[PDB]
Amino acid sequence: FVSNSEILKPFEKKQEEEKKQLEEIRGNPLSIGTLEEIIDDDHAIVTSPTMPDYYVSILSFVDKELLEPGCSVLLHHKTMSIVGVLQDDADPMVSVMKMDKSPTESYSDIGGLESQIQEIKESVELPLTHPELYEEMGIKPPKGVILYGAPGTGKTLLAKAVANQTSATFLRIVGSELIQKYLGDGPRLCRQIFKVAGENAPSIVFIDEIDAIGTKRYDSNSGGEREIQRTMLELLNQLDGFDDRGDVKVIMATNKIETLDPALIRPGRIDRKILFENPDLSTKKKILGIHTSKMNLSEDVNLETLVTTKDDLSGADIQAMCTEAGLLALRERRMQVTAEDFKQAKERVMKNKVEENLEGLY
Amino acid sequence: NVKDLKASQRVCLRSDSYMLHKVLENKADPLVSLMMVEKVPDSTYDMVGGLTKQIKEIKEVIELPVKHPELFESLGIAQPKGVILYGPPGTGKTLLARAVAHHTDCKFIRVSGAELVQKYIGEGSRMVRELFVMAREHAPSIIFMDEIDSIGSTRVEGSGGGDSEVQRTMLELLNQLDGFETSKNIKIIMATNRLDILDPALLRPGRIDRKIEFPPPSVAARAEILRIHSRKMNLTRGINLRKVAEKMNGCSGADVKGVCTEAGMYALRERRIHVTQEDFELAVGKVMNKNQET
Amino acid sequence: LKQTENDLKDIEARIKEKAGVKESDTGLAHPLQVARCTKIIKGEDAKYVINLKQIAKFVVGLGERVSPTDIEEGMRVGVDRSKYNIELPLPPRIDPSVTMMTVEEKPDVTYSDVGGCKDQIEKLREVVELPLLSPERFATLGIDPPKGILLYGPPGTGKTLCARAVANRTDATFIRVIGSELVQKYVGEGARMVRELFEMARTKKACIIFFDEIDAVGGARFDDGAGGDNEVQRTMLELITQLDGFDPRGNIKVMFATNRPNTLDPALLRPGRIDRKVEFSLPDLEGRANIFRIHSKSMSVERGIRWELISRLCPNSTGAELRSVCTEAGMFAIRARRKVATEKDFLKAVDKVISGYKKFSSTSRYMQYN
Amino acid sequence: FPLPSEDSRAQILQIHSRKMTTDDDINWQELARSTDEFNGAQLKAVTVEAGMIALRNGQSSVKHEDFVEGISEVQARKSKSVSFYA
Amino acid sequence: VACVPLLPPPEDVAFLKTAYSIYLSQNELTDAIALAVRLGEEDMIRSVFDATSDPVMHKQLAYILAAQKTSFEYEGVQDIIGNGKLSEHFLYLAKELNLTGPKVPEDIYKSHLDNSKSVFSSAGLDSAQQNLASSFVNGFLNLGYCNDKLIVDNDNWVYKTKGDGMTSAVASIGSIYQWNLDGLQQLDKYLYVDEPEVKAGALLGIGISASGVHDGEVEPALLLLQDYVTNPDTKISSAAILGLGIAFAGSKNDEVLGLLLPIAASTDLPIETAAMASLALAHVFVGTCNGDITTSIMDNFLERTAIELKTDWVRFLALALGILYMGQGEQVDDVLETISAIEHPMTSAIEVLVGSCAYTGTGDVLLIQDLLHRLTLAYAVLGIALIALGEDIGKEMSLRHFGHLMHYGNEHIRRMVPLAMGIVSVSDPQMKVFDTLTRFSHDADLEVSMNSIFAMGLCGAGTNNARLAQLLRQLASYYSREQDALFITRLAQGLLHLGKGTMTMDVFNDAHVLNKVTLASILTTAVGLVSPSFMLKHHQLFYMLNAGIRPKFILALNDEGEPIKVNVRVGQPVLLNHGERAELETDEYISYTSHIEGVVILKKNPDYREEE
Repeated sequence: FVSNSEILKPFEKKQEEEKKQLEEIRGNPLSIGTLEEIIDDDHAIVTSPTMPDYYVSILSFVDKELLEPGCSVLLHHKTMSIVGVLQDDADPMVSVMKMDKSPTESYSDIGGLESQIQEIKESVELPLTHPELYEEMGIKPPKGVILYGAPGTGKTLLAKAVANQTSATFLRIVGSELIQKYLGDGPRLCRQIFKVAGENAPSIVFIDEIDAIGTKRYDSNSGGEREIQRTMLELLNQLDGFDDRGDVKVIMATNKIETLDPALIRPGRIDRKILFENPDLSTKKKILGIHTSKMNLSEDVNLETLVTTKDDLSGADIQAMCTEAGLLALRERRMQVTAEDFKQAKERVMKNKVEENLEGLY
Repeated sequence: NVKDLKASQRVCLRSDSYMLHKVLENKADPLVSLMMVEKVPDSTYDMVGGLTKQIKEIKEVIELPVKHPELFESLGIAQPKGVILYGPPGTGKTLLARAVAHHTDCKFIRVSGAELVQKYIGEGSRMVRELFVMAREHAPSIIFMDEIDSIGSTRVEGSGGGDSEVQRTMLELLNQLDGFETSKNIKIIMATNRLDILDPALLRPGRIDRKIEFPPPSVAARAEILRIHSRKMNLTRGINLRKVAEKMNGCSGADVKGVCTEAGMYALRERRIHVTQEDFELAVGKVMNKNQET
Repeated sequence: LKQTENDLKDIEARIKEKAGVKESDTGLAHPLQVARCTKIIKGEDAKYVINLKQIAKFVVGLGERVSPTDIEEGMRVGVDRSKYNIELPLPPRIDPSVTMMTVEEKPDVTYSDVGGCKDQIEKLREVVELPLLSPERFATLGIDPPKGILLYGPPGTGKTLCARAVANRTDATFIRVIGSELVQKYVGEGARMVRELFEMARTKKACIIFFDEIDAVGGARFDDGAGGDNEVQRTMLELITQLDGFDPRGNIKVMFATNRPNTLDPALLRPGRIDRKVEFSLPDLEGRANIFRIHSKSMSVERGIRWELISRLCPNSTGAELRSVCTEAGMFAIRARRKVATEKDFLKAVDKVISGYKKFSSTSRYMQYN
Repeated sequence: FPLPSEDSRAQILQIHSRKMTTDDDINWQELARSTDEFNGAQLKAVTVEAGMIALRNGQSSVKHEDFVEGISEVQARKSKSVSFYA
Repeated sequence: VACVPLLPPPEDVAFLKTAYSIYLSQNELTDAIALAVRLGEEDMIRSVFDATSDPVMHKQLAYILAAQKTSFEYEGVQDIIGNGKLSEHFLYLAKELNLTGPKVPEDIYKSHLDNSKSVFSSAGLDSAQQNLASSFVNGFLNLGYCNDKLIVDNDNWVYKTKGDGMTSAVASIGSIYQWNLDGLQQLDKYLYVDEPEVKAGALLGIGISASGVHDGEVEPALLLLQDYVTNPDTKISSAAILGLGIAFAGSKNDEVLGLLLPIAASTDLPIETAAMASLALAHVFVGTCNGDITTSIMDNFLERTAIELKTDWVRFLALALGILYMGQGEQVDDVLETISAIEHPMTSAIEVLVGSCAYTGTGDVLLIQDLLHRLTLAYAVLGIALIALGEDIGKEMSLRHFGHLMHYGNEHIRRMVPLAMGIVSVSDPQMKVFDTLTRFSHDADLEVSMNSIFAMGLCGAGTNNARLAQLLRQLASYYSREQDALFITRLAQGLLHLGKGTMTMDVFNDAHVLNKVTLASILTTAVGLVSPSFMLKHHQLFYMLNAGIRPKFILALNDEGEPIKVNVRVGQPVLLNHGERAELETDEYISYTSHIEGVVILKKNPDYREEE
């Protein structure tokens, strides 16, 4: 390199000498402690399973931003004074958190639902890559979205396709394990998720099927079980009490959020309503027709034959009718499925999960 | 040097200076705490019978998406998901599900359901992604949900507590390996006894394909274990597996192993090396007395 | 390479920093959990050596004289365990131990609902801002400003928005502590550990703390609990202890948050830990006309719009519910692609949001008294 | 603690009024009759909030009406409403 | 077009010579606007527009052309539309001249501001500590509308402040009348009466409106420069040099050079603090070829008499040599061997800046490596990192060369670091730029950290807001450091909200050529922005940034009176309608010869025609 002659000459002379001064303050235990609090007089607090007792004073190489209250640091060999700092990476010791991956997703199988597909894209995907329109208008966009209905029918599969359309960091947090019989574990782990991840702007947290939290009835705090009502009280702090700049986004898709809803949603932090809709003749063709793009079957059978008369078969119902009819034809080692497997797969799906209330006329 | 140092290796360190001298040994043999992962278990072909209709169903469940998953993308469909198997009590279903990993050229991972539930700071919440790392290390493996399964008569497998949280965890697991990873080499097989607390959110067309029912015990089903366990157990040639089974009742998979165990205790009184049909009738009524209780 | 050359003057100054360490070089090498030193070599009675740990627990009855000449040995001597006071030699005492504290700076929140808060905010100003202006009127008249105050109503419709907006104009220390995480497990984690924050409030002045999530703290009991809520109830009683014997009201303020006023212990709601209550309900029509103005100050609107007919479509509501009308109105300019905010966008939004979108899921009959 | 009567609430208010500067127009038996089932914790808030009414009026000392205005302060839900009275 | 200086070093500009020669068939005038420019030969420019057979395209040939600025506005190139407006051979539209020379556009830009409305300002108030800062942003918020009617109500504008803060006054409120032709009536009312020091800085606010219209002046500005010189206290005349200096943006004029020549010939530094006119001459000749200014500069060297002992005016000639020769390349070769012939104790610390200005936007390895041994010298720095302002690739290999501006045992080297990444991103914000702000004024010497908050407003040119919202209200608590440090904070807020927040200097151009006037005024301020830096100079070095400020345009017009809805991918709206602002995004439908950003004439099928 060019500067290795001129500029490096009054450089390496002091670069090697300071390393010897490091060996004086380092040695090679490099004890890893924990810094509880920063003192303006440059003094620290040692932490270790051996119960250390030290007055150690904060040395150089660290600054006020690098030193953190309760993250590990490097210590001196004899005096045990603070020297360096530990670098955090990989998986933290907090609750389950995904890091990153790039999924392959688009709008294909959920085609025909575009009436409600372009609605969620306006409040989620658009206010991400184009951080504008809020300077001229001045209205804050909503935070998350709330979806209630039958998941996996293309309503929740819609959220799976939006996750890839963001082209950014996506987070998925489990909302089940909070219901543990222990009291007080709910509000703890939830706060540490959004606090540590606040550095990365994109989050878009998704949660599925919470049937527990939300017991209120006539009063705000009842004499019911404490494993439930207090766990929800943490979500009020995230959506109301302490609000971010629009980084964290919470999404919850459950069966019926009715009783659950107005303890959380608030008027205007999160505005979304999406319910499972019975597809019409046009929507059923786009759902079933696109699934057959890569599928091969008998050219003498029309895909719209069973579309005319059918009872509430969504994309989830078709996913099995394609697999059930596929495994029967694969037994003979053929890529095409006959017509008998089409009606045979529809019956067992309609006779199991699909049941009406036997309410006629009205 | 630093290039030859592998992660997690036993080395030597000085006393006062703590300086690294030389590499002594390698990574320890025992892994984690309790490892129930077993490849090619003691059950290979015939251990628990009744596999006539069971092999035919499980063949299109595990083998196809694991061995050659490209057959599904060529046909145009996607991979299936976990299957639920239920049957009558007195079976050994837990031991029966362990033989699924034999013909499929994979491993078998067993996960404790009740031990997954944890108080204080939840460990099971992290144990989901901890076992996901173990599932990531070994692709040819089958993760099983235990302690929620049926080894016999079972009433309540889930409730408002942590018991039903094990089945609700599968909601985020099926979305992790598909809606996130978009690659799944591992099928998680469930188990149960009766149908009571299963919600419509857990049972979906393509999350759970079919719930397999096991055949009830009968005259031919009482000789199930008698045609297998009799190999390692000493008997005589006057032992008719079908005729002696006609004198028994309510014993197919699990209890026949217990009746054959009680037959060994009766031979200890006579102190002989054989067990005849006379010692079988003593174990027919004694085992049924414990089942009729409660 | 700033840090590379910064250590050049720092290592040379490290010896100067070591010069202060040269006072006591024994035992190798201000917030503290418990006071701990090594042997306290420095130190009626003359020298004073006390340490509390797993080895060599010390106690001394006398004190208040100069043995050490200020700091000695492990540098940590002072308040821990309570019961223990080294004062006379420049103490590092009453200092926060290892704990979890949420401390932020400048919680900036603008005005939200001024409709019914005209004289209602003035009651909040009489809490904090009042003793910070003319304290002489307190001694002459014989009256004291309110300390404890209660917030009840729907979950953040412009009630909570007003709580965080007034705190920004106080220009003091802001600390947020909630009640949900407060439970934990160990006895004292939710009381004694928080008592250290209450004890520090009397030490460090100009501190303001808003108590949050009192539904997870207080509440009324009939069978006296099903278990596990005793420490939850003891924390309620621990808050009384700090207000029991003695406490100044100048530098310490108390504010709660909940959805209903009387759901607490009827003994807890008794006065003296709450001087005044914040009554938050649906204000009148013309009072909220300024809310439509606040959201339109930074919003481009077509000249000639009439807000009189827009307010008629909207019944009694709150501040946040009015922003939802403008929020969807901003979305009318997204899809339909409107240049500015027109009158037809606002007239339709009320029927689109309140009538159309809102429907069910709102707080109506859930507050009476209890 | 029993429910303080007329003469009982008077002696309690005399304790918190020692540091209060009044106009000597107050009748102790007059204010206690308007109060019912108000313990000393609620009686203390009357003397504290009495001077706050005179704060906006700029009065140098509280008067007999200011103590009645202490009841007008919102504690027991004494505030106003609509309909039958306006 | 944009790939000319990519793989090879920019040894020859020959790639910019013949380009439009391919377009001789259909006459593509879009990317052919800037070809022969930056050389100084304008004969090939007029031959490009001689192929036009289309009378309709001349409406589209106005906005895209006049955006060329420096190398356009020269006499006869800006009037090329007005030369044939009477007798039309190619049917050049007469209204196109008014679209080129910005006489009309002040009316159409004012009508377009009613879409997003605005926030007005008034009442400079009081507190001289904050009063100089109060009127700084007060004038920049009102650009595009006249709020000055309320300013006239004020009697004494400061009356508290002494020094140069009392001198420059109108410059704060003069930005309201910028480009405004009708605003000159109320602007001239600040001449008479007022205050003696306020009258001194009256010309500095007048020259703001004359930038770019210098060829379309209805009144000569040469007499206005001399009127303030004849006044008593000749130091006022030196403060009035920068008054017309903001108006130096425009064509090449020898009348303003002939008047300022004898002013620099008086050469009394210590007495009246004057003869600084040579510093403002850098903005006179830009993009053209002339050597006249260099002649008067050479004779001021050898003197070094007792009157010349001032160490400031000697340093003012270093920046003037680099701005005049920037982007030329023809007469720069003669200068490299000119000044180097005569040797002085301080010589190579100046002339080396001219050698780096021959090519702007692309780094030269030969020039960078040669200046490393010479510096290891005050103005020899900027001729290294400022070579390429348009190339971020050269910064990755120069990361160790940027280290030459930071870590050393000398604290004076850390003073010049803020201008490394600040001059490149001054037009448009970037990612890793704002991350440079950590700790500045907490060091020992106060003169080391200056441009810190200065670069916050410079790099803040952009949309209504920026990434400084974290430190926006944090800088207000630093008033206890230095008295002038509080006004430094306002310098950032003024450039963020400049021109109602929507008007900033940017790199957007239809010819893909950076603005020379914008880079000239920014380079005009190099070492220090204020007086207390080193010796006493002036506080008037701020307002010079108003020379190259012009509102940008994104609109689709088939006719000047018939607009049409546009579509732009920006949004939360998505594909927003006409009358708003966007950033570097195209449209949907197909126009005739271009389909680019800016003003473009559209066309539709008469069978099926979409009408708004």
